[PDB]
Amino acid sequence: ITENMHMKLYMEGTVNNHHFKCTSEGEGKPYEGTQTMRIKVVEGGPLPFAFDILATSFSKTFINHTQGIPDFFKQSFPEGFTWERVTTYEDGGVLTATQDTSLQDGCLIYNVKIRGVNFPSNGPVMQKKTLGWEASTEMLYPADGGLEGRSDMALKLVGGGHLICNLKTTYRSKKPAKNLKMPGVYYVDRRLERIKEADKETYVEQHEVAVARYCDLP
Repeated sequence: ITENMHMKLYMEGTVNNHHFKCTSEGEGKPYEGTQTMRIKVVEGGPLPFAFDILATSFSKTFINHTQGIPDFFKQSFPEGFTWERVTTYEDGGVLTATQDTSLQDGCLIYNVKIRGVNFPSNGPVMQKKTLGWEASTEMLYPADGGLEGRSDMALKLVGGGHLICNLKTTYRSKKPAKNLKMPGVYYVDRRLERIKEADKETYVEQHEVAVARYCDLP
């Protein structure tokens, strides 16, 4: 795991009985928590749903773990790790995602599968009325020799409001427990910004900055 790393991603899934597929490539600085991802919809494009709901399904290795906080993600290599997530929108939609992360010849390989159901046909997501995410904080705590994450996020809406969702994630290392220095309870602050898009969201460029921390309060 080096100062500059590349990544290839592979996504496929169904949102409201709408099948799609994506690929992407990107590079970032794993230790400064920055990363960039250039994505294509290679099937099912253009998508009938806001592309913003797939944003979080595109990289746990690019999180700055300062304060010598034990990095569960960088330690998991070369075996890699997996994550699972159920995202729950306050308006009904539910998006489950299962992901595999492997290192292949100095290159991170992501394999993502998505399944979203019960998204309201008149809501901002299916009407494509969304404008990107606000920054967010995730809280990670050890559980079952792995990590769990909890997060709330706010999706800016067209016309002013926010649509809120809640994230439940599970991170599992493929590396044996004994090799892993497990972290305490900690928090990730991050900001995910859409930097570019074209062709009705069949091309998107994403950037993310992500910094870890304990609580600095007394």
